[PDB]
Amino acid sequence: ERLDVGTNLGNAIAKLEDAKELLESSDQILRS
Amino acid sequence: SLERLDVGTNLGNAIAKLEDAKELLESSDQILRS
Amino acid sequence: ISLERLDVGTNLGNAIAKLEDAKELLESSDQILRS
Amino acid sequence: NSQAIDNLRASLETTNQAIEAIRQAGQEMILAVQGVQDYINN
Amino acid sequence: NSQAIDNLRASLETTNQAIEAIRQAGQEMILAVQGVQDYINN
Amino acid sequence: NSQAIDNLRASLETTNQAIEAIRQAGQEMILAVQGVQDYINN
Ligand SMILES: [Mg+2]
Ligand SMILES: [Mg+2]
Ligand SMILES: [Mg+2]
Ligand SMILES: [Mg+2]
Repeated sequence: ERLDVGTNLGNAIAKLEDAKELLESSDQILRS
Repeated sequence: SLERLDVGTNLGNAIAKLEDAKELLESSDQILRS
Repeated sequence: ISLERLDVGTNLGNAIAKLEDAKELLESSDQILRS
Repeated sequence: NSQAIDNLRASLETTNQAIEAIRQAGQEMILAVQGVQDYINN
Repeated sequence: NSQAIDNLRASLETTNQAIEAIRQAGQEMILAVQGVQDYINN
Repeated sequence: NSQAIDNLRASLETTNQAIEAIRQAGQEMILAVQGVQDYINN
């Protein structure tokens, strides 16, 4: 078979997206 | 005869640090709750 | 001939630089807390 | 000031959740590197 | 107490920036690992 | 209010330590990926 670690890399990408949303929410709480 | 790839020392160190981080975030959360 | 080899050093080097930035920013946060 | 305190707590709880997401992203990165090693060896 | 609250706000805004830098480092690590996979499969 | 500020300081100090642990995990992951590259090339 080919090498395919896309499930884990895609999961890392998704988690970093989640972290970005949360950091923006944290920064808005401070602002507000 | 090709030697095996083994980066498990560095990955095992990273795993342990992410376990340490989990314990510290749980401590931070519990300080806040109190 | 470099195309005969693997080189992901641009991305690794960018990651190393951002982890250095993070360490500077954490040291600053610690210093403000201590003060 | 009391409002600033409750606001700081809500921000820090949210920051903690962001960090937990980055921590889990790091786990996923490690699993990917493990998968590359296993493929190369096996 | 106002100065202390100001110091906590200053520290947390800097801590959020530190997290953003690690998030960006993570993105670059993902690209590196994807580049390893793409090389191996080529 | 004084004890609430102390509590927020203690939490933020602890959060910073968690971040630092993740930052160091990231350094170790980079060493692992550089090790994979070096193996593939050499
Ligand atoms: Mg796939
Ligand atoms: Mg999401
Ligand atoms: Mg430990
Ligand atoms: Mg400020």
